[PDB]
Amino acid sequence: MFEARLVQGSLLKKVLEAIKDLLNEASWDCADSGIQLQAMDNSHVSLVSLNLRAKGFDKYRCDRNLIMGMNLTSMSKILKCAANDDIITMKAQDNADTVTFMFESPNQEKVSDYEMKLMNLDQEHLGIPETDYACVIKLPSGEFARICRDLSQFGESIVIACTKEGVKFSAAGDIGTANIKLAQTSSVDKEEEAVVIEMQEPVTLTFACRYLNMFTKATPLSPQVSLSMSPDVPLVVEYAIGEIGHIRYFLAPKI
Repeated sequence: MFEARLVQGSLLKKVLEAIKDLLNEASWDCADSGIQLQAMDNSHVSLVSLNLRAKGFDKYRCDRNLIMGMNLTSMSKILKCAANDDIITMKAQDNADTVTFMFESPNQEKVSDYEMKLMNLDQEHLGIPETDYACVIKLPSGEFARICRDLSQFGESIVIACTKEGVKFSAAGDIGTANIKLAQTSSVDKEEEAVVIEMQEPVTLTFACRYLNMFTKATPLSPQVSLSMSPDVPLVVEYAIGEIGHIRYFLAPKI
């Protein structure tokens, strides 16, 4: 069968939040190193890619191989029934028509068990045409978040411009023009505090806003986030899921 058992249930839930509003139905691929999730959002613009590795679960086990076709909203109700010390455990038979999550408690003895129904899908693994991007920004995830939320009240679009020393976010509305600017981190300190740019040649791109705002759902997962940018190639917002893997959001520029 399949029995992936994470010590810190919270994690999975967080991940649900990071997707939930983007994708309304996903197939979790299970194999010997772990689960992997590939989907193109409701409106087919952004792309989610999720990895979760065997070594990170307290107990991993995929004998055979599973495309689990879980609907995400339903799954979100279920996780939402967990607590934050709750031991999740997805479980499934080989061609299981159902996946079971089963929550235990560390300092209690209630034992939840929710079985949800699995769906069939086609799975369109468009690759991540791997490039070495022109500019890698690392920055505080909650900073990036505060930024994205703020600048949405002006434009529908965000201009992200990096140079060797700083990154700049900019928005123009029928209301006002707005410019937020981060300089780079003197003395490479705590990542909650650290802006660090590896800068080959300057990049300046426009992105849509609702999408940044949804990618920033993933903010709790890591206190850091990392925008990799090159011209004409999509943009990668990458949150580390903290030692178990990570989630990448892919978005195309405009203009």
